This record gives sequence, C-alpha cells and structure tokens, in this order.
Amino acid sequence: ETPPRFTRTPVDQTGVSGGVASFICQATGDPRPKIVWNKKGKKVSNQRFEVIEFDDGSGSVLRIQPLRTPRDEAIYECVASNNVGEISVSTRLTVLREDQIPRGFPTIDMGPQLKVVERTRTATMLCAASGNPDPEITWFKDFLPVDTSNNNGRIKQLRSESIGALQIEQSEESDQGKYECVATNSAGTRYSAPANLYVRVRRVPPRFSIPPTNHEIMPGGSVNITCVAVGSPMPYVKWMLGAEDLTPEDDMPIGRNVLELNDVRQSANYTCVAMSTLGVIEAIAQITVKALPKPPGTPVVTESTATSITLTWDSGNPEPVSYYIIQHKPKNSEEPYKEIDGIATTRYSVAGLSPYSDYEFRVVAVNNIGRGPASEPVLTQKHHHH
Amino acid sequence: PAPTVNTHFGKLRGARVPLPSEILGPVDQYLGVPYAAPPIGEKRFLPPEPPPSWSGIRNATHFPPVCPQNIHTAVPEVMLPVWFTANLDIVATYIQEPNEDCLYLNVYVPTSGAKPVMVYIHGGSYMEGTGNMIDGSVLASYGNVIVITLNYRVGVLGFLSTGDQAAKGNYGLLDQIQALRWVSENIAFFGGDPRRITVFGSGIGASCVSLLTLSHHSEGLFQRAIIQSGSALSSWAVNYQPVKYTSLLADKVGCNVLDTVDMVDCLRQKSAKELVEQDIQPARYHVAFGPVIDGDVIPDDPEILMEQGEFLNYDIMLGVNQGEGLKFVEGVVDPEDGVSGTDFDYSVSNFVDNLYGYPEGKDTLRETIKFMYTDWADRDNPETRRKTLVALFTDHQWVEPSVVTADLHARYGSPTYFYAFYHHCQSLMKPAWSDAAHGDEVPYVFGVPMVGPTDLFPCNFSKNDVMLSAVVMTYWTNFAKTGDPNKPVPQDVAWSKYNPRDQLYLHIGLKPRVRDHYRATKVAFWKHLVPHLYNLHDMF
Ligand SMILES: *[C@@H]1O[C@H](CO)[C@@H](O)[C@H](O)[C@H]1NC(C)=O
Ligand SMILES: *[C@@H]1O[C@H](CO)[C@@H](O)[C@H](O)[C@H]1NC(C)=O
Ligand SMILES: *[C@@H]1O[C@H](CO)[C@@H](O)[C@H](O)[C@H]1NC(C)=O
Ligand SMILES: *[C@@H]1O[C@H](CO)[C@@H](O)[C@H](O)[C@H]1NC(C)=O
Repeated sequence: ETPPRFTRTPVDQTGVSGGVASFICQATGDPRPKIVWNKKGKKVSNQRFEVIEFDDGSGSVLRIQPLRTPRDEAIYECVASNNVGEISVSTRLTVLREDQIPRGFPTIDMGPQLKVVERTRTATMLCAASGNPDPEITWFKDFLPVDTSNNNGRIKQLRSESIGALQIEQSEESDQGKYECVATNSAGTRYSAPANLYVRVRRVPPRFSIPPTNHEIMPGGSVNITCVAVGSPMPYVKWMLGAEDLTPEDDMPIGRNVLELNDVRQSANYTCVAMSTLGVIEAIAQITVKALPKPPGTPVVTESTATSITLTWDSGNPEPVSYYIIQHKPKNSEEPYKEIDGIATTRYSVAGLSPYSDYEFRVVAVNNIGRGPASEPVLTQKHHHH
Repeated sequence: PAPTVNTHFGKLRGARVPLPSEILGPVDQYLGVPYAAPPIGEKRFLPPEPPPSWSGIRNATHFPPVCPQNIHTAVPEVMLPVWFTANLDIVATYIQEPNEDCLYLNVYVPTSGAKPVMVYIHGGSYMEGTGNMIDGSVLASYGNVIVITLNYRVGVLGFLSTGDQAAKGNYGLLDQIQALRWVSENIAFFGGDPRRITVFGSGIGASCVSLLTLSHHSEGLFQRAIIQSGSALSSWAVNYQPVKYTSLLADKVGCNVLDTVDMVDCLRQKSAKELVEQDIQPARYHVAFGPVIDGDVIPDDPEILMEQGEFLNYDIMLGVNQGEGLKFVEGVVDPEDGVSGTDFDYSVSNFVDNLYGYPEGKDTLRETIKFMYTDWADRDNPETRRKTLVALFTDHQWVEPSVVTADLHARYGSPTYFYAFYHHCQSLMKPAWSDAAHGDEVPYVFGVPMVGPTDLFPCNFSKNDVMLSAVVMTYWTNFAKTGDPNKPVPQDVAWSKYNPRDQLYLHIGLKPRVRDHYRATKVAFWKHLVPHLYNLHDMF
C-alpha cells in the first residue's frame, strides 16, 4: 500500500453570479484514495453542489451552478483519504455581482455550437472569447475538463492568433455529449451555456422505402407500379423478372424506378433490386392475374319427378363463386345446352322436362372473372311404357 | 338529426351545418376530438399517449381549450403572418382561457367512396397559433375532401429540451405524429381514406410539415404533403442553442439546479401559465423555443437528412409568396413610401450582423449584398429601393430554403410541384404598396372569398378573388386526391412536374401562367457564392 499523493491540486477560481465554477482535485496511491469535498460555508446548498467522479477513478470535479452571491462564496477543501493516510488541500471561491465585473474581464464572444459530424471525418467545436489580458481557452465535456495535453491522440487543441477552438480528427460514440467552453485569466471566470454534440452520420446500406405491393387485375389491364429505394449514397434501382433485367442498365435510374406492365396476360413474380456499394436488397411482387374458377363438383340427382329433376352439386372451387349455370338438354342430342341462368344456390330443380326421357345435366361455375369450365355431367333413368 | 360516428374510443355526436353559398353543399363537423392523453402533471414534457376511452356518446359540439400562449407578450413579429398582427384583438377571442389539456382536433366531412383527407398545421409562431381560427368547411365541400384542423403543444411545453434523458424535446411535433396515427386508424369511419392523407401547413406550420416528412416515425402515416411559405432550413426552423434558453427560463422560475433531472421535475410542479407569462427574447431572427436535434425524431441536420432520401416517399407541393418579408422594412419606410440610401445601407448592415454573427471579412459581404439588390436601371428610386430591400429578406428566409428543398426532392424523379403566389387581398391590414406577405395565401387555399369578409380577414374581395380561390382549391384537392394538381378535375392551364433541370413552376395570379427558373439568379447567390465568403476556415 502507498499513501495518497496529490497529482493535481485545485486552483482558486473567481466565477460570476449565475454562472458555473469547477474545481479539479486528483490523486494517486494504493488503494484508490477517495475524495470528499468539505465546503466550510455558512450557507450550504445541495441542488447546485454536484460532484462528478472521473470515469477512471482518479479524482472528482466539484461544480456549483448557478453561482449566487454571497452564499456560494466560501472556502472549499479536497480531502483525499484511504486506509493508509489522509491529506487535504483547500481552495477559495470568489462570487461577485453583475456590476463588479471590470474592464478586460473574460467575455464569451461566440459560444459552442450544436453540430453533427461523421464517424471518421474531422469534428470541430468552435468557441471565441476576448479579454484583457487575453484569457485562456478550456473546454468541458459533461461537467469534466477536456484533456488535450497529448498531441498524439485524436483530440487536438486549435489555437490561432485570433481565436482558438477544439478539433477532433476521428469521431466515436464517446464524443457524443454536452460541450461548454469558458475563458479564464487573472480577472475571473465566465462560462457559456453548453452545446450538445451528436455523432451519427450517413453511410447506411440501402433500404426499401416504398416496397412493391402485389396486386390483381383482369389480364390485359395495364398499371403503373412504383418501387422506391433510399440510402446514402443513393442506390441504383433495378427491376428484374428473376432472369433478365427489364431496365436497360446503361441508363438505369437512381432512387425510383416505376415499372409499366403492358399487355398483362399471365401472373409472374417480379423482383425490384436495389444495389449500392454498401449492400444489395431484393423485394418480390406477387403479380397475380385473376384466374377463372375450376369446374364444379359432380352433381347428384336428389328428387326424380316425371316432369322435373332436382340437383345438388359441389362448388369445387376454394374461392367463392358468383352464381351457377345449369345446362339441360336431351341425352345424346348434339344441341347446344339450354342454359338456366341466375341460380344462386348449390341446389336447383329443373322444371319443364318431358317425362321418360334420359337427360344430361352440367353445372357451370362463373364468377366476376368469367365462366369457368363445366363440371362433370350425370344421367338419370326415367321410363314409361305404352 | 345529429350525425353519429363511431371511433376506436367511443361514439361522437357532431352537427350538420350548411354553407352560406347555395352552390356548396352541407358539411358534417366534429369539434374537440381528443386524440391523445392530457399532457398535464406527469404527462407534461413526455411523448404523447393514446387518449382515454369513453363509454357513452361524447359531445363534439363546443370548442376545446387552446394550449397555453399569450399574444400580448413580446414575440418575434416577423415570423407571424400579417393578418395575425393586424388584428390582434380579433385573435384574442380564440386564445382566451387556455388550458394545458389542449390535445384536440377538428374534422370536416362534406355531404361516393372513400373521401380524401387533408390535415392542416397552422403556425403563427412556435409559441402561438391554433387551427381553430381557420374554417376548412369551404375546402371540404368544394373538393369533396376531409379537412382537419388540430392543436398541438406549443411554446415551452412542446419544445423544452435539455439535450439529455431528462427532457429530449420535440414534444410539439410528437403531438402531430400522434394525431396522424389516430387519424390513420379512425378516419375510415368518417368515410375517409387513410391512404390518401395529405398534410399541409402554412408559415411556421409549413416548417413543421417539412420536419414531419424527415421523421422516421411518419413512415406509414401520410402519403402527400403541401408546404406553404415554410421550410426546415430557416434560421428559426430549428433551435441550435436550446440548452441556453432553457436554463435562462429555469433561473426565471427559480427551478434552475445542476441536475437536469431535478429541474425538469421542478418545472412540472410550476403552473403552466407562469411559464408562458415569462418573456424571453432570443437572438434576433432566431427562435428561443422550437424543435431540436434529438437523435431520434430529428436524427441529423435537416439538409443532411434530405440527401438521405428520407422524404422522397411522399408527394410534395411547395411554394412561396411574393413579398414575405414585409415587416423587415416597414419600420424604416418614410411617410413617402421610400427607403433612403443611408437607411438602405443601415438595414443591410443589420442583416449581416444578426444571421452570420460577425465573421472575419464581414465588411466584404455588406457591400456585396448592397450591389446585388440594387436596380442599376433606377439607382436613385426610393420606392424601387424599398422593392429590392423586401426581396432581400424574402429571398434568404423563404425563397432560398424552398428551392433547396425542391431540388433535393425532385432530384430522383419523385413527384414534385412548385408554385409562386402573386396575389393578395386589399384592406387596411397591410399597406397598399406591399404585395403578398406572409400568410396571404391562407385565405385562397380555404376559399375565404367564397363566404366573404370575416372578422379575421376584413379584406374587400372582388369576383376575381373567388375565381382565383376556386382555382387554387381545385389544385390543392386534386393534388391531395391523386398526387397531380391537374387530375381529375381540370380548370375552367396545366401544372407541369418539377425537376432540378427544367425547374418548372406555376405563376399563381390573376394571369395564371407557367414560367421557369423562378428568381434563379438570386438563388444561386445564397446557396453557392454566400457560403464560400463565409468559409473563412482557412486559419484551421
Ligand atoms: C404511368 O404512370 C403515370 C404517372 O404520372 C400515369 O400518369 C400513367 O397513367 C401511368 N400509365 C398507366 C398505363 O397506368
Ligand atoms: C412466386 O414464388 C412462390 C415461392 O417462391 C411460388 O410458390 C409461386 O408459384 C411464384 N409465383 C409465380 C407466378 O411464379
Ligand atoms: C350533449 O349535449 C346535449 C345538449 O347539447 C345534452 O342534452 C346531452 O346530455 C349531452 N351529452 C353528454 C354526454 O354530455
Ligand atoms: C372596400 O371595398 C371597396 C369596394 O366597394 C373598395 O373600394 C375599397 O378599396 C375597399 N377597402 C380597402 C381598404 O381597400
């Protein structure tokens, strides 16, 4: 075990009423020396008093906001202690009114700006301030001072003769946070309100924005259908039958490629393909032409009257049927079937039949799509003797 | 015979009211329909939730309370339409008695098949304004469509953002997202079509419509949009310093603490009227309370999102009026309706101070602007000097962001239509020498001349205004119905499709015509030449 050793003692600051004041206290040793902030003030608060511990356990940053005179103005000490030793260092805060601010005091010319940056491109947070004497530039990331002493890292301190700012070469999710700059000289310290920084940018594989929707119309009926694909960079949108490309490829569009269906005849699975340097996607369209119903089931003679015959039949179709057409005629006659139209049930009695004559009955399934094939026929046996 | 309409949250009783014009049929209206839970107490500063259900027949006969706002408090007058500011006393009749429980909307049904739905979002400023002041009954019966005017959380309650989990912000836009979700699942009972929904806004509300098309959440809600004198690219469209003005308000109510969580919970303890009565003056020509980039609703920069193709799905119609920046020079104008050379150079210098914030080499741009907007055919004309000076504020604040939006939408053959309004009504609201100002296209879209002069529009219309308004209403309904302003009802003139190469727009006026490259000489100035003189980043 090693007793605690101060690595960064706090310096006395002088903030403005209604502003912020941030003290820094860090130490090292074995074990990790915990830091307790003991303000020796006649009037103590808790809502402004917030201690922000370092993410690596080195030290803590006391923060008071907003500064209100003369209650926040007191003496603050940093007690770093462990089970081996105990040390303390005190620092003084100075809070003054709005008028006590003299000439040449740190004044924020341009505060931090909201900005979004690319993952690998350069991120630049700008901050301008002027004072007499020339104030020093320091940045705060999430109530914590920004460490830019190392030049080998991605974070760099831009310092031009006019104004200095903050620059980030390669961005990560860690950079996403609140940033606030503040100028500090021998006169005092005046903050500027923070500015949030977001780090999420455009290089996303293409996604289908308007996917192709399947439809059904009577064959022949042309229709203009839409497929839209988006993303950065914008991908080429190509319509594909599954074997050959419908688009000329040479001048294929980008972003949107509406397909014209001419002389609609047979159903087919169409495929809208959107490809980019990042990825390739596919979407299928169930273009189905409205098909005719299959022939109904074989009817059966239920009631056998001399002059009438009752029939019941199966639909034979999984899809609904509008009506049924009964086709009656003599047995071996080559005459076109005399048709009974408008039968809305699966059972119908054919009236008007001449007795003792074998007949042939066929049921026809017809929907909105058209007249389907005729069902299988049947025969009955009625006989009279003279 | 009161009309009854069933919803997913209970039955509503409305009223069949006939329009004063004999040619237009009667319409059914249902006012004060709750589309979300009351954003009070704990629901304050939170995303909207579905509204509670009611068992019986809920009365939809009276007006609902408006959101907390105050017009007497100092607000940026330049953002408001002039018909709003010219009649502040008449507007006060709609703002009286505000309540934090203000999430209600209004529907209009004209009385074959499903009827198209149009959703309106009015925006005087991001702090005031409501849809109750606009009656879309004429547009409903004339176009046989459904007009919807709503209310949403405005001011501090709808846009407070601390940039973290304590207050993400953008609560106002989320209310408009929730409304469209409820309308999409409950308009089929009104005989409306959820697949033919067209959201349209004007002024600041048009800036809101632009943001909704870029949102990830509006995907399956609407299919078309109409933007009128608004953009998501203006300086007041998005607040790029929300934490600063929010903490200044917290110091005014005393709730300013260090933890953003402890202060948000503190603000909900305060009354909703104490927050509105407080006056906060932001940077000039900027907004103090408005939409923010939260990484969810607005994930990136608006222009950045437009290059991604986020809003290419929806059919877009947009356009601007002739002289939008009337209030910019109105104070400088002398009694002779002229601007002097010293007053011209002074007003130009004020322009460079506010928007661009003292860059190095700023003196280079003051004289460049003065050269651009100076008719060398008539250098000493005070009235022409006033004319070009209004065109200055009009080009940079409305015309420049609108053309950039239209090019980024029509870039990949998506249906886009552009207009230019060159007609305004005649009254004492605005000086006679001024042309179509901010919000002057609103009456012609809703067919106000069809009814006559109103308490809010004391204009003295002519027969040419009714003919023009019927033309405008036909273009709007045709676009909301089919995505094409020319189909299916023709004019008794063809509006061509916009593309970045031809740049075809429709000159709307008493002489309707089609021209090209609207003010394109000044457009490339602000988009290409101006930023290069602002890119003094060579020091880096
Ligand atoms: C093709 O699409 C265009 C889109 O403007 C439409 O006008 C046309 O009617 C469509 N053609 C067919 C055959 O549907
Ligand atoms: C489409 O694909 C599915 C499965 O891949 C297949 O069952 C169906 O028959 C196809 N349709 C056509 C018209 O080829
Ligand atoms: C609705 O209002 C009518 C009168 O306008 C009244 O008779 C009725 O009781 C009311 N119903 C409810 C549920 O408030
Ligand atoms: C009011 O209408 C009359 C038409 O009778 C018109 O002459 C007058 O100019 C209108 N008022 C204004 C302020 O324009």
